[PDB]
Amino acid sequence: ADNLAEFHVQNQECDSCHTPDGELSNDSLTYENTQCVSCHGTLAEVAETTKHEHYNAHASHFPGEVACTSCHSAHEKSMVYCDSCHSFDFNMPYAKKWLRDEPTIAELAKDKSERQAALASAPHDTVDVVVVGSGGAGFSAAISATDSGAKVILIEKEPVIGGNAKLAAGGMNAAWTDQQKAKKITDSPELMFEDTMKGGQNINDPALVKVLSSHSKDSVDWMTAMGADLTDVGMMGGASVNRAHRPTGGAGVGAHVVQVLYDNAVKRNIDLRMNTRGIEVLKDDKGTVKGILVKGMYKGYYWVKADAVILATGGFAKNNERVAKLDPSLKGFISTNQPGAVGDGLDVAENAGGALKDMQYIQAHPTLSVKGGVMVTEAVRGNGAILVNREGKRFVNEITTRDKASAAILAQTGKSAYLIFDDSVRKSLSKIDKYIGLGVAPTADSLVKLGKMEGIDGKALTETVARYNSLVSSGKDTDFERPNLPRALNEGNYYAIEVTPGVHATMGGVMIDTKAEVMNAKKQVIPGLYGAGEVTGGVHGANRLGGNAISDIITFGRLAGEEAAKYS
Ligand SMILES: Cc1cc2nc3c(=O)[nH]c(=O)nc-3n(C[C@H](O)[C@H](O)[C@@H](O)COP(=O)(O)OP(=O)(O)OC[C@H]3O[C@@H](n4cnc5c(N)ncnc54)[C@H](O)[C@@H]3O)c2cc1C
Ligand code: HEM
Ligand code: HEM
Ligand code: HEM
Ligand code: HEM
Ligand SMILES: O=C(O)/C=C/C(=O)O
Ligand code: NA
Repeated sequence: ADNLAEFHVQNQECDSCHTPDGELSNDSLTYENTQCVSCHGTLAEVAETTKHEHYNAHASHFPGEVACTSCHSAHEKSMVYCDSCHSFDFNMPYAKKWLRDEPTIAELAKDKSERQAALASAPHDTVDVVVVGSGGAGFSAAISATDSGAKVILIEKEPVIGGNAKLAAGGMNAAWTDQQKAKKITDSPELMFEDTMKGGQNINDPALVKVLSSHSKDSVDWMTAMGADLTDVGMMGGASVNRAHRPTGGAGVGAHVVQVLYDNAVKRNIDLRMNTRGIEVLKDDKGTVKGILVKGMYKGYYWVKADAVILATGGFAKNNERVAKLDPSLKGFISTNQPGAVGDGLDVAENAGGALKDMQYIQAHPTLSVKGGVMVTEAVRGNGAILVNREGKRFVNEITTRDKASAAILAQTGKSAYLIFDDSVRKSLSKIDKYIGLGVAPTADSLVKLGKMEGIDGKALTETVARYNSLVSSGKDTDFERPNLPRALNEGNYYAIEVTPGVHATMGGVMIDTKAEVMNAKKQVIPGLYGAGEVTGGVHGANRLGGNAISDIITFGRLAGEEAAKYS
């Protein structure tokens, strides 16, 4: 057969997958995926039949309920979603090579005829607020507006939920929490504010950083009340004390937080629509929001009538063409992001009158795996690992800010470096076992053997770790001034991960005030329009601190939903 439907119709009727009249149920293909499951079982049941030692197409780190049609189309060949970041040996029936080529908002102006027909029709739905984006900020806004009495519709352009938020690892920053007190840590919102402004080179808007520090504990409390585990508290770069909260044992914070938000949305019966892209914010004759035009992949264009729209579409770090026009030093670099993080949300905000700010400030994460092409958490360094070059020496304070750490690594021989750690560091952070499972953390029982395996001077490496452990014992790094030295690298076996910088976060975006309202270039509010999360600018200034984006998306998403519900 040439496609999956052709295979099935040799022995089945059309109504085995379709509704009685044949129309597609909705853009999430709810009815159709329910029929796949009726014969094959749930995704976890299918996964029992497709196990590999270290990977499985049907049992991954993605949260929520991943629809079968995310990867299996019926009437045409289709792509494996995991191929956008990995290259596992798969043999999916009727597959084609991964390729993402989404039309821009400007190119969609070519659908003049279909769009005018949709806008001439009745609105498909009439609600109070529409939220665009199913990342951490969007789910937070949808839940808080619903809890404040508003009727919401939440839309997502991709086939799966979570955006970049589901990939987060290192933690969520907050001060002075009950969780910090239980681990004997002393902190304050004032200290988090001061670290944040200094880390951003004082470019941040101080009123928005005051919202970030002062609401941080309340956001950790709100997530914990909904069922999240934020009890493990570690250190990230540029922080005075440990404040990055994540699950017990050092597991990833992102997939966990997104799964909690999704379960809480399902409990409240929130209308969530996949494969549905927001295209154009609609405004009335007085300049206030009246609704939004959307494009469903399977059902086409339609509009929703509403008093408020909350844009929560994330950043644009996957789009290297746009990144290079703003910061040419990052042209041609690989990215840590999901395939849809290209900035179309910024285009929608500008078309509605919103102004942008700080667009030139873009962050490279210092440690992407050279072998796997995926981000390696900064929590590996925070829990104790060091960085060495090909000559086997340390060369930088490993917990400095990301701008300085990326530059340092690029200055070394081969433009890459190695994370080095032992079993004491491995057992303190369970996320490290995920890098061992991916095959990007080679190990040996001596540093001479490990240096030979990877191309690092072995004698120098051995001497480097001995000296570092001596610095840890005395309490002061006289070589690179690293201010926190948590563990000596001397238990069990040794591990190396080859790393280099990659494009990771865009600190600029739509201009918002402290109530999350979007403003134009004259600094006037656009009534009914809100923004929250990485789509906004002014919170992180010239360099974001690790742990501060998960904090931002919960705080500003929650505030935007409450403000939009009150606006009504
Ligand atoms: C690998 C990785 C690890 C990270 N680790 C951490 C961590 O440990 N700590 C931390 O502080 N931050 C971390 N970050 C940053 C953090 O995950 C991001 O800032 C993300 O949390 C921002 O969330 P968001 O809700 O604004 O956007 P996202 O989570 O990116 O979600 C936005 C959603 O909007 C959808 N969308 C876009 N345009 C449209 C449209 N027109 N119509 C409909 N839907 C649309 C996108 O497809 C996406 O699903 C990490 C980022 C990455 C990529
Ligand atoms: C979009 C919906 C569905 C998806 C994604 C899906 C998935 C698949 C795939 C990937 C195959 C393997 C094809 C090949 O070997 O070339 C398959 C085969 C098969 N499917 Fe489906 N399926 C769907 C709907 C259904 C339904 C509704 C039924 C039953 C009424 C069904 C019953 C079967 C059977 C009997 C086989 C042959 C192998 C076996 O006996 O398990 N499928 N399906
Ligand atoms: C001869 C039998 C069938 C007929 C006549 C038929 C008809 C159609 C049509 C006309 C569409 C597009 C509708 C639109 O654009 O609005 C469609 C899409 C679709 N059909 Fe079928 N269908 C048949 C069998 C099946 C089978 C056996 C399956 C599943 C195994 C299936 C699953 C789907 C799905 C998931 C879609 C959405 C797009 C895609 O994945 O290709 N159909 N079908
Ligand atoms: C419940 C939802 C789904 C069903 C019922 C389904 C069905 C199937 C079936 C019947 C097979 C063939 C297994 C065999 O050889 O015995 C298969 C293979 C495969 N499917 Fe799915 N699928 C689902 C969701 C997905 C999703 C979401 C993805 C991608 C993330 C995916 C990607 C693949 C791949 C890559 C293979 C080949 C696996 C390998 O080579 O190890 N499927 N699927
Ligand atoms: C359904 C699709 C996918 C599958 C089956 C898959 C599979 C895996 C596997 C087997 C690992 C090693 C650790 C583990 O066993 O969980 C891993 C790690 C990782 N994957 Fe994926 N992956 C998928 C999609 C993606 C995509 C699209 C991205 C990036 C946007 C991504 C980003 C990462 C990262 C950053 C890691 C490092 C470890 C961690 O952060 O937990 N994955 N993945
Ligand atoms: O886990 C990391 O390294 C990412 C943290 C962040 O981008 O804030
Ligand atoms: Na931003």
